[PDB]
Amino acid sequence: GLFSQKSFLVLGFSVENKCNIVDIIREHAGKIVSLPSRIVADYAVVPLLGCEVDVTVGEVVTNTWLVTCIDNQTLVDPKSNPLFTPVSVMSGVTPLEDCVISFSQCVGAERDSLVFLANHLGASVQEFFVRKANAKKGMLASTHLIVKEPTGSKYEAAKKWSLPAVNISWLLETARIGKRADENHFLVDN
Amino acid sequence: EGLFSQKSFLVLGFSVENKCNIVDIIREHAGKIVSLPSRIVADYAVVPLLGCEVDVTVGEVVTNTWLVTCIDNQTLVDPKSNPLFTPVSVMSGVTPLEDCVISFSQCVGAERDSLVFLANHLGASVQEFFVRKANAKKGMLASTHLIVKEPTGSKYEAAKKWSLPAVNISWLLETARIGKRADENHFLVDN
Amino acid sequence: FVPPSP
Repeated sequence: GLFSQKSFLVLGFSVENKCNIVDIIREHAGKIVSLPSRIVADYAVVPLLGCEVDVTVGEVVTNTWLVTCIDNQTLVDPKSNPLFTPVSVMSGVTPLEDCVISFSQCVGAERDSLVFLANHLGASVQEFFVRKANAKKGMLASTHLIVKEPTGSKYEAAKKWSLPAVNISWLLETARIGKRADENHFLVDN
Repeated sequence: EGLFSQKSFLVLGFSVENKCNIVDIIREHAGKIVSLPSRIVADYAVVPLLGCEVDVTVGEVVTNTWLVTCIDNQTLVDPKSNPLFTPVSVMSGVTPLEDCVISFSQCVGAERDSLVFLANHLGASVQEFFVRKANAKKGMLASTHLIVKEPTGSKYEAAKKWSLPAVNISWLLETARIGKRADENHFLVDN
Repeated sequence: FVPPSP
């Protein structure tokens, strides 16, 4: 099994989400530690923004890391993506309420967590990266493009329309400070 | 810090199993549980959707739907921002929607669970898909009502095409409160 | 307006 010889704790989820996460782990040979225990679990699966963890574990990881491992049939390093460990977000603030964000080169559970962060920070997320606003199509004008690497259809339009194309770390730095981070510090060309 | 950090809770009116699940859920998000008797005015009292008798002074009476919605969205949502977050008044002993087949759209998570609960509590039959004809190959029935929040959407555009009433959530709540099937024209989504 | 990637 994928998670064979691995023990897990599942914390911070509702009753229904916990069962889905529990069954997913067991279907891949994973072991579930029932608290309280003397077993130091290898992993503690927590929500993206984290939760209270009062038991010593090997690594605290998110549901996004878990689902990414299953989609790729590979035990992915939790340290290879900031979304695989709890994301620090300043609560009570919506610093991106003035933004209209479109994503590119983001697929799967990584995209869903990113869309979760953008909406949690007040932003409006659109599948389209448009020039100007078109009310007749339900589309608003775009303000930011979040891409991983240069090149691509949306990226070439961002340089052409003078709209900021930034890394994912701009979204994460915004979430940590509670203020809209400077796009010039997170441009993709640099 | 934690979601329910610096917040105290009371859990009332639930069965043995549901209370244990609610308490652990609260503690996993840095919430505190007040042990009674206490002179502390707890911030919240978590009660069932249809409510129960609450004899201890608290700041706000909230439902399990509000609690799970905060956790599913990882955000402390205002209890006054949705009628399902505080106890919903429902007239008991009546099934005014027993002849109805309700399908939901744009409702997710604990909100949709509560809405399906109310419709079944009023005698209605709830199905996942929005179907025109009663089918034996799948085991479904014909649809009579669609409950949507806003216009647009796959199910909504089909509701106007099939001359089926697309109504608000308030149509379901008003029906449950009065005990009579409410007029759908007063709760259309286009209006 | 750039369409979404397939």
